[PDB]
Amino acid sequence: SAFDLDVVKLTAQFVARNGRQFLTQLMQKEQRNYQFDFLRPQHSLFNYFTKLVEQYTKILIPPKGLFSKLKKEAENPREVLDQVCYRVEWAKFQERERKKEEEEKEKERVAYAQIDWHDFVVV
Amino acid sequence: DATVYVGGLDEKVSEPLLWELFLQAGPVVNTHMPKDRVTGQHQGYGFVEFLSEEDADYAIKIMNMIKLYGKPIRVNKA
Amino acid sequence: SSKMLQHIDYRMRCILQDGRIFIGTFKAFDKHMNLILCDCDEFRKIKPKNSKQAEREEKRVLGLVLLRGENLVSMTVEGPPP
Amino acid sequence: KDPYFMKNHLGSYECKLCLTLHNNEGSYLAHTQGKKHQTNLARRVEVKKFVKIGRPGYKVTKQRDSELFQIDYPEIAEGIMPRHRFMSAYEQRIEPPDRRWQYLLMAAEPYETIAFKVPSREIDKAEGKFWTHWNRETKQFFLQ
Amino acid sequence: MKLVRFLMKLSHETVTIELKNGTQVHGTITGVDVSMNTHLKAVKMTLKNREPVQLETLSIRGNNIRYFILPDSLPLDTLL
Amino acid sequence: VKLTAELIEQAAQYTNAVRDRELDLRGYKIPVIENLGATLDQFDAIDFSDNEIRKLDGFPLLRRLKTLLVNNNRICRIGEGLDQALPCLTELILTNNSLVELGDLDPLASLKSLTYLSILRNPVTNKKHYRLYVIYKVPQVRVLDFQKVKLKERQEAEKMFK
Amino acid sequence: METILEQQRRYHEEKERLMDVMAKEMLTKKSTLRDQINSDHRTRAMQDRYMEVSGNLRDLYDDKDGLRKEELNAISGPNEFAEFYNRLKQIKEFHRKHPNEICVPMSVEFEELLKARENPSEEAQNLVEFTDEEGYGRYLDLHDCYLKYINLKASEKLDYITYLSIFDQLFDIPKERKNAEYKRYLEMLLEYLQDYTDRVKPLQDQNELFGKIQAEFEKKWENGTFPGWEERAQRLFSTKGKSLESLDTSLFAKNPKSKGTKRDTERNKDIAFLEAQIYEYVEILGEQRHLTHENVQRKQARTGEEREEEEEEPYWLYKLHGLNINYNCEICGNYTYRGPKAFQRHFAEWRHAHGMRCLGIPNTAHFANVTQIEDAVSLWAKL
Amino acid sequence: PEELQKREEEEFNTGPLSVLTQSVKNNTQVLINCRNNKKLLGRVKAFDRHCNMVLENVKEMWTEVPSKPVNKDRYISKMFLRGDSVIVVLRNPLI
RNA sequence: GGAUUUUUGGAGCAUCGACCUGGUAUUGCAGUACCUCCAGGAACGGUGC
Repeated sequence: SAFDLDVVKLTAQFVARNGRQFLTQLMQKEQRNYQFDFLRPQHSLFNYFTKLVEQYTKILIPPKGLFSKLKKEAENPREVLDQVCYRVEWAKFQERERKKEEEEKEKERVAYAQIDWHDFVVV
Repeated sequence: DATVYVGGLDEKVSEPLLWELFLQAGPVVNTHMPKDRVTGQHQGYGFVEFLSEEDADYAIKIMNMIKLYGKPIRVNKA
Repeated sequence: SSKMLQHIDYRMRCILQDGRIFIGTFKAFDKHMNLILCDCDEFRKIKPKNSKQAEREEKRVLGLVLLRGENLVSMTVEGPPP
Repeated sequence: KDPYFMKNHLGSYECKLCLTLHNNEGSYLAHTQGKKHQTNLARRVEVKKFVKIGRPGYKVTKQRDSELFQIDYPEIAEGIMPRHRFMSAYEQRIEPPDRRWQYLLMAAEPYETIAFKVPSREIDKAEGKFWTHWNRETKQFFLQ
Repeated sequence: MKLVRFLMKLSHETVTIELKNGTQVHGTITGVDVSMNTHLKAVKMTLKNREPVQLETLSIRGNNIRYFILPDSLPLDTLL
Repeated sequence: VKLTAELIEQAAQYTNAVRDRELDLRGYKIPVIENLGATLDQFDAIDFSDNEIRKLDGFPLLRRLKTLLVNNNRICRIGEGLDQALPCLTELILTNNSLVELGDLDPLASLKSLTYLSILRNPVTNKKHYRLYVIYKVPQVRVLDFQKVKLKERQEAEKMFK
Repeated sequence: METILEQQRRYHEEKERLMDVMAKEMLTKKSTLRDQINSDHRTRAMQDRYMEVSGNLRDLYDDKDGLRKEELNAISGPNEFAEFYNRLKQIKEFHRKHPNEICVPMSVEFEELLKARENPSEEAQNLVEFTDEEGYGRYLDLHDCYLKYINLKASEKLDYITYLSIFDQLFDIPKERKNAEYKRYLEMLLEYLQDYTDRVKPLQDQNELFGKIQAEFEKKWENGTFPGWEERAQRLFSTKGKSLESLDTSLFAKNPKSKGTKRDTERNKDIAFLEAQIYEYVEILGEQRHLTHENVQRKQARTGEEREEEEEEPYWLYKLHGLNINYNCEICGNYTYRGPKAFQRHFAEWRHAHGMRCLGIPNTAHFANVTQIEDAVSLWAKL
Repeated sequence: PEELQKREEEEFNTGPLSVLTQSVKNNTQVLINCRNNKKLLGRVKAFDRHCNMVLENVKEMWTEVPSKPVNKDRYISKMFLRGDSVIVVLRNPLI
């Protein structure tokens, strides 16, 4: 599975340097008798592979290391600790929201299993 | 192909009772009920081997709405 | 306890009272701090007695050696049983 | 209190731990001390009653779509969403004859259930989380 | 009372045994017998005017040991 | 099959015929010698018979070693850092090698404590003035190819290549 | 190699994995002080590795500015991609899937149930950096410093309480002279205090704190950090008073003050820096010193038993029944049986029936003792 | 038994080690001479019949020649000294 | 585990191994200290006092 991953990485590297949505380096290669099944959205890996192209967008950021140098994430451990604490607080808030959604689903299942299903009214 | 797995049975069910329950849809050639010899209780699952695969498939497809001791019994192909 | 029998039949190095070190397979011991070192070799350091001379250690193998407890100072484990 | 020594039907003593027999009473107490006995010992409703029922007037509107019913409900001031479910016409208050169709009914806690009969077998899905929605800002239920 | 019983009831203690011929072995003493045989593991031995080597295990006898040194976090009333 | 710590730990280490600790490692065909520091300086002779070592290099610092047996191998080149790893090396058995040029013995003269040498059955010995060049390169070697050095051979080595 | 496309994305993914591992370590609750100290040391090592990875990725920008004109050009495109696909058109006979492209940094930055330690931090141990008397930052070892002070003072009239009272001062009068032999012990005590402060908090920035301490020693402590109302301005090195600020500024550049004394700013600058570091360590870690003094007082006021309690915290059955005898059954795929009665019980079972149903022979009583397939086929054809 | 313990107590209170009995009575410092010319000044917390002493907060002083030898000394919190290296034991030291 | 054999302490000279050149007889089957004799040079090392 290394050759398919390398081909997907090469397609994500060649498709990130495009100036339009349809005028890329992979749309013209489909008509050049080159079999590329990773371009269709029906595949299971392409939804990750285009996400790898989003990782190519992570290589296309101006503070990513192309024209500037990061100083808070590279020369400040306190900023990284504050970012880790904010990520832990966001994960705790997401877990609390998931617990509230599970409690709401349990309350809806308790209310749906206790209602009267014999009072039928056709208007 | 001729053996069907019956699960979801209580511990109070016996092997002649399971044979009499399975004989209502077809004559079963053999019935194996795995049980622990240390405690002497059933595991709630058994395997009924009939004389043919079509009769076993019909007995597995016709026992989808069987209830024993308040518990629904499930039949699958094995 | 049985701490002396735990390192049996291993290549142990016992330090002598004169400064030499005898390394050998400590197979048998006793209550009088004796040791039966099979295929043992004794190494003794020599004094340079000069300003530019280095410190050397002459080593000679003797085989099975019966070391008493009056000369043994401390024994250290050096090699596992082959 | 020995849980292994029992009395048989012949006036003797039986040890089920080591499966031994003893005729007199002096042999049962002397059988516990030994190697075999030591080896055998070592080897071994509230939400339904509190729901108000006033039966108000519902406002349901159907529309034949192609690729949907819309119910206008008042403000319930609660997080309980109205649930839709498909049932049969065999269970009723009067049990009228010639009832062999299905009916999808939507029920809420402050309001009554609105039911619509479907003559077709399967043309849509009556699932609550698949093709249903309930806008609380406008308080409107949609079922597709 | 003999002092061998106070030294035999010592386990996982970082002590330092100074020998007679200018040798000092500092390490965690793991075993002590009635004949003052000190068996230690992962100790450091320093001889007379020599470099301190490190040994994974050592066994000093009773007649070769000259003095002992215990840390300050060790009561002497409960060991005697 | 490469040489590792498991090949040295499972080897048979005993007493040799010269009253020294030797570990037998014959019949291994190791292409490279590495990770030999597991002996913890408890051996005096290391045998490397029937090996496919192309170059004698990658030896750790061992002060207790006094004999090297690299016979029956395919060593064509020799390493330069051999004196800093074995300061007490006295015996060197480099017989049946692939040495062709006379410059291969120039890192071999760095060992000052070397007294025994064996360069027999080698193509470097077939050339002219090979023993004189070996005597002029390493004067501390007293026995070369099971033969003692000579005074006339030392005079011819000091006279030639002036 | 794609140093700006693939390597930068790999470094960003490694930094995101390190940040996720640090957030998972910080979000989990702690129950012991040693496990919390080990988790803090692992988080500090992960932060140092992430800083090293960011410093290695930040230097890969020299060739990116020259290659950005050719990578973003519209004249290029599928030609280099087709050349790279033709170069990667080798034999694919190595049928082996490698799912460790992204799961291996996720598993390397995690811990196990038996040992709560990371894969780069598997060889780390809390016993190699802290002693048993310190308690992994709970207390401070001051027995060796008290022994060194008693050896330097050459008097047995100084106990541990007197040494703790003398070490608690920050700007008071010293117990000995500044030009005496106590500075060599004070520098070692300041180094031990700095090592204990660095080991007690591994997640704090030690280099920034050292730079701030050096800036406070240079810009403030060298310019009259202790004002007065000889009592107006005092010097830490020269140990002399001053009338006003202008006289102190004129005497700061004097010839006995520069190199014409035994305690000037040229030779006694390291001792003054060590004294400032010891004062900063006493002001920053005063609570740990107070807890160590309270523990020493509790150990001294207790008895021997309380101090000892505080410092400690069958073949015959197989031979008679016919077992352990190898028997081969050629009907059920030449299976092995360890008993004649066991083979007779397994002959009328489901496994032998399923083995015989593949050949077409029904399960009857005539094929009970049948073992070979040819004899069973002959018995089936004869009936 | 009890009689042997009473005889050992009488031999420790009225024998040659009775000055050692002064080390555990009033907690006075004693001067012990070693075989390596190292004088140990300090009180004895525990003793035995084989002259094995347990010293607490002792000071070991010796002479080491680098000329003239210097009196390099050290201070130990707790130490144990065997009776084989004990040469001379002084009850009341000078300083 | 407190006093003669083990664990509660006796704490420039002599000798031996070698290094390098010359003449001389033994060509031999064995578990071993050692191993033919003489002359010249040494600016090699170990132990005791």
